Amino acid sequence: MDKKTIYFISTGNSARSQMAEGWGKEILGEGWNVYSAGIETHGVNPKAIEAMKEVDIDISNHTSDLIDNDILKQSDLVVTLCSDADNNCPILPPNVKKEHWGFDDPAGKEWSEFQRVRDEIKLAIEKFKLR
Ligand SMILES: [K+]
Repeated sequence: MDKKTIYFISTGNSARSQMAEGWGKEILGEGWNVYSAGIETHGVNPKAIEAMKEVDIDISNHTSDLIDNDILKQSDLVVTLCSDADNNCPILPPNVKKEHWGFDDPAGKEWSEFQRVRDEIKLAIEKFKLR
């Protein structure tokens, strides 16, 4: 069986979706291709990079990207991480499944908020893998 595709979408492909891609690559790497995008691109949040560094994952090489139609069409699962993404997610192909795993926006907050969200995302992806 060929690897499946999971697409994490958020508001600015800066924190939540970047950490989800980071965790996804490691946790789901054997059976999935992992991508992330945002309704807008704010670049990779510095605190999100620091947060992943604490768990020995480098996401400073990630890119902040807008939603790509080609990736959507080939996605097995699209996961929206916030209301903005969920409400503004472009129309998906009829056969593509979509789920909303909401996480708080750590933007403008202390280091600790990124640590908290980082780990809530980790748990969600770990559970997903064991479905
Ligand atoms: K990306």
